Amino acid sequence: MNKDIATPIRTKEILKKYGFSFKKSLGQNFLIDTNILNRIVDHAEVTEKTGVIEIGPGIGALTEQLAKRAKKVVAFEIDQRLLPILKDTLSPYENVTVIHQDVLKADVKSVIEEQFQDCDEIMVVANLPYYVTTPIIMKLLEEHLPLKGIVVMLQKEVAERMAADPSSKEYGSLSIAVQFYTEAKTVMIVPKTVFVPQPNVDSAVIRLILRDGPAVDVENESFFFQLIKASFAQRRKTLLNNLVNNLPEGKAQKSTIEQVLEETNIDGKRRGESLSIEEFAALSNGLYKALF
Ligand SMILES: C[S@@+](CC[C@H](N)C(=O)[O-])C[C@H]1O[C@@H](n2cnc3c(N)ncnc32)[C@H](O)[C@@H]1O
Repeated sequence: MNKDIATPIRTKEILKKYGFSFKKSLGQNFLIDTNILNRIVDHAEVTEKTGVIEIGPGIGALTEQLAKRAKKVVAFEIDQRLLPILKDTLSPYENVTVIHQDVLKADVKSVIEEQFQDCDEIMVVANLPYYVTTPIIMKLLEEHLPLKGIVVMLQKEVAERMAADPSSKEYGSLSIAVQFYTEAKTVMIVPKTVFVPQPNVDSAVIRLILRDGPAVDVENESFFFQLIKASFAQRRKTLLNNLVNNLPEGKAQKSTIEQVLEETNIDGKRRGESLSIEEFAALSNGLYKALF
């Protein structure tokens, strides 16, 4: 409780024992609020059922809280300087494995196979480094990993885009990408005062529950995502305009794109940002057949 890593004094004591200096280049902002940490663990429903992938353990503030509930925790940490610290701070916990490696170069599926054979369910729970929040989430989702869900702390503005409702000004290609694979919900907003050092931007905790199969039925995922990106490329322009200018087929096959919009009952004159994920799926299947 009060003796845990994540108290302001305890955190400082550790950092001082090792003379640790933060690297803003690695998004190092450590949690020093045990109620926040416990809250995150609650939102991830971590029990003895659960094997947990943690990204960016730091000096172990969240790791410790996860370790008390989970069957097993594996934590990827990029900073070699933290490794001896974690060995010390997490010495009371025998269910923790730290792997020294940038999560973006890891083969997470192999790690899951090797480490979590005895777990009923796998969660990702993490206070993410803000400089690569979106790459990390995209990697985890793109690779169809056998996860129940992902609960992470990240920039507020990023959570808001991930979880965006279609009426939200934050609705975008990122909303669609996340919501294709998951049900997304921003569950907490956290002040800057619960970290050391305090971050420059606001923070939030988002909860992503992996869907049993994709949200919509599309012929071709690759094509679907490129279409999404082309459609949102300029906020104020028509969907047609965006497609002509952003699909490489756009300026070669414009008439075919106009025919498909007509055939799928989607007014080109609407903005791309008006389209729901279902309309995007319909448009994508129609275009994929025509385009190819
Ligand atoms: C925001 S801090 C959070 C630390 C700790 N989880 C906490 O809440 O106190 C981010 C952590 O991610 C680590 N990190 C940064 N980039 C990384 C990457 N690509 N892969 C794995 N860890 C990374 C940092 O070294 C740092 O420990």
